Amino acid sequence: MFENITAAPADPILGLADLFRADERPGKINLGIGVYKDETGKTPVLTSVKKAEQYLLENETTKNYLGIDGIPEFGRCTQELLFGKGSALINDKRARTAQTPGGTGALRVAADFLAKNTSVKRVWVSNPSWPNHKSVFNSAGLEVREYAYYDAENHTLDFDALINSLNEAQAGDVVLFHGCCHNPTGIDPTLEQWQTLAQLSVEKGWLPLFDFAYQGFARGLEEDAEGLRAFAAMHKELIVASSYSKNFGLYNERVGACTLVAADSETVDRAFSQMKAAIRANYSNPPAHGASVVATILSNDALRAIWEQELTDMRQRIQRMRQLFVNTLQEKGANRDFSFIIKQNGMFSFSGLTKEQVLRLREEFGVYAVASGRVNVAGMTPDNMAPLCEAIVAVL
Amino acid sequence: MFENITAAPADPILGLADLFRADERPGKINLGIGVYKDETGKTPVLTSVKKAEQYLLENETTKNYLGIDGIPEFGRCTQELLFGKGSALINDKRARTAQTPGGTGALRVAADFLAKNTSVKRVWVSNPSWPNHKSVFNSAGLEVREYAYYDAENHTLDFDALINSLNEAQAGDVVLFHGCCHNPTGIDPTLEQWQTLAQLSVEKGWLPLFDFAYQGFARGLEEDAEGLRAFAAMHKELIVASSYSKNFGLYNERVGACTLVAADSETVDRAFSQMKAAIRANYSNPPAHGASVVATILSNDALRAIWEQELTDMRQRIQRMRQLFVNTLQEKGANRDFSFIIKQNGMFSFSGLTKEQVLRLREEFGVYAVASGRVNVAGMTPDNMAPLCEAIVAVL
Ligand SMILES: CCC[C@H](NCc1c(COP(=O)(O)O)cnc(C)c1O)C(=O)O
Ligand SMILES: CCC[C@H](NCc1c(COP(=O)(O)O)cnc(C)c1O)C(=O)O
Repeated sequence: MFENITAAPADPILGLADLFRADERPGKINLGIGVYKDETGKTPVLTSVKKAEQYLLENETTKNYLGIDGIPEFGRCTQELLFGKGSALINDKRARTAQTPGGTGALRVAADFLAKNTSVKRVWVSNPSWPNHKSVFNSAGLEVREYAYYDAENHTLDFDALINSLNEAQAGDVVLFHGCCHNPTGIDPTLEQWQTLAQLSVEKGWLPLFDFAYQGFARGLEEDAEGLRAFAAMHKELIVASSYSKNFGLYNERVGACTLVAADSETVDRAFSQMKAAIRANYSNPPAHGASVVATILSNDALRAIWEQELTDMRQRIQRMRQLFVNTLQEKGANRDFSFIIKQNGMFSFSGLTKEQVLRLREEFGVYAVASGRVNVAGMTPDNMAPLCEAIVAVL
Repeated sequence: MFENITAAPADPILGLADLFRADERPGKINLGIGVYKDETGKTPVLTSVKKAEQYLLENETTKNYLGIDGIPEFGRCTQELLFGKGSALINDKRARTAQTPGGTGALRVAADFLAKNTSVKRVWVSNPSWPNHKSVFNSAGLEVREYAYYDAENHTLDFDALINSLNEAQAGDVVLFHGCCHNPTGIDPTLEQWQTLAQLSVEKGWLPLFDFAYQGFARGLEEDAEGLRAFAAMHKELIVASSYSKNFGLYNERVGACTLVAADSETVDRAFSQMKAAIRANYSNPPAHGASVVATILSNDALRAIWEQELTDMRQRIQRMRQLFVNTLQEKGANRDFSFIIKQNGMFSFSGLTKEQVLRLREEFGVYAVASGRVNVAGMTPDNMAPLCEAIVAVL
């Protein structure tokens, strides 16, 4: 049965980790995958997380199954993070949340749901976007169309092209939006642009699907949800796949959520019952650990206070790093002007390097970035900033 | 988009938990879902598990991503559990293991793999079987055909009918076998019958797919793998989905594995690369916690020793319970002879009760069993044995 199976091509993002660890050389630098690193070049487990885990070790009495949708407190907490405490979506019981194996699992359950209970056939994903978006949607049978986004020349959000591209989307089509920290550009729409997109979306009859994997890394928890909230004020239906991998440093525990919003409770309940059907045919129920950590931290005033501070520390370090990056690039003799880097949000930055430059950076200098020229700014430390910038300049 | 979505029907197994918790009444008894209970009617977290978790709390330095296939030691350990330490499958590097979100996630990744890289169109599942088998396979596009298994009259394994049913399976079709503790009958093939099935399978060109969710609950770790090992000695290719939910009491942590076996390393590697492609399009990488617990316990002599004892304790309690069940049934005045219960293996027993009897048991007596008449023997305690048997007798 397997004699003709052809070897699959490696993921541009994940296949990178393989090559890196296989690569010898002490000075090799890894600016690939979106994982946060502190001043020392480590990706530690948050203190708030260590505290919640101890609480669980001593207070957990059973590992009995969690129920299709997961931990309730967990769901209640993400809806408030996404929509705000007062929010009418919460008060009118228009939203349901299912705990999932990461933001990726949230996208998949959403895709499986849409493909089998809805008349959706195509999903619109930005150009450029996280490579794994198309793979997830394609796996459920949906087709992926692309819309313009980034203006490579000015390094801006080409809104006209965005609008003009989306004008080809039909009523009933899904349009995937990045909540904040657009991967891999780092460029996000303003509140004005977000409201405009909201209006357009309501007139054209598109189903908004927000991917929120970096809430907290641009401006703040509440600020980063401004766009989504603008959409939720106008739409009767929307789906949101959120992740707690980055803002909680819970990468390998797979903590995410798939929130479904409908015109009313009665409707959302019927729709959600089908979503739970898609989950049962996939993994049954979700992994408790990482999600219990998130809920215990969010449900406790002291623990949440410590967490929120840890998060702003991460955000601010990233911001110090991209600033240092630009200066050191100019200082080291880079000919091109990379000031636009300071204008981007999140863990990355679209360096604007060519595929060949990225290849030489790796082969010749052990510096690892994604073929698209995306580099993890959060992987830069004051100690690797110099050799890194020298490698880059010797390739421009 | 969601105004026409029809409410999905509840899972016969999981929808049962809902009704039970919603049901008031103190004396309500739950013999539905396959979760182990101790003498006190609790489903505690194993001591070996509590110890491994502490070890992790103090020794874990990061939550950085785990890699598509998960923890390596984990994979090495399950292959030895499944195939034995000396095993040629291990020595010749013919097998690859991917860590998955439970045994259910293992079945799904296997189905997604088969549907997209193989020419399989139909999967053969026993009659009766775990309800969720068809749902998983159907979700990937495969079709499910059923083969005869249980002889309701004699309460035996109708081997002739099994053979005769499978004679309609074509070369290239998948045949799903339960490693041990057949859900829900509890009847398993002998070693002779397992070897016969192995021969037949090789001549007809079927792809064996073993579901192993109860290794350790019939006779023992090694004994329960006798059938699979008989198949692995003869087949060049097979897939096995195993679970650590029951034997490790890790239900809500979602710990399972999908092991792929091919004619040689080179082949298995190419096939596995596609399996990793299916995983990436689903949840990316698996949840670390439950799997790190399994690996830490299996990698440590003392911890494993304690675990193995805990497992035999569970197995033996279940065996004391089904014996008490039969006696108390006869003692309480049951007309039918339920001695066949003592002949079954695992956590369940096919009571042989009718759909109506099961319904009256619940509605009238608060006793919860599956509509098929399957009852969780591991949910019986010396304290609920009396009222339980009285309810049953008043319904025969
Ligand atoms: C594995 C890739 C990690 C990272 N992208 C992770 C990621 C996810 C889902 O991640 P998770 O399932 O871990 O919650 C969703 N959405 C975006 C836009 C992402 O960038 C990157 O390299 O950009
Ligand atoms: C949720 C149902 C639990 C139990 N069946 C769980 C179960 C599984 C997968 O379980 P897990 O994903 O938790 O590893 C696989 N295979 C069989 C034959 C099972 O009975 C029952 O009620 O029979």
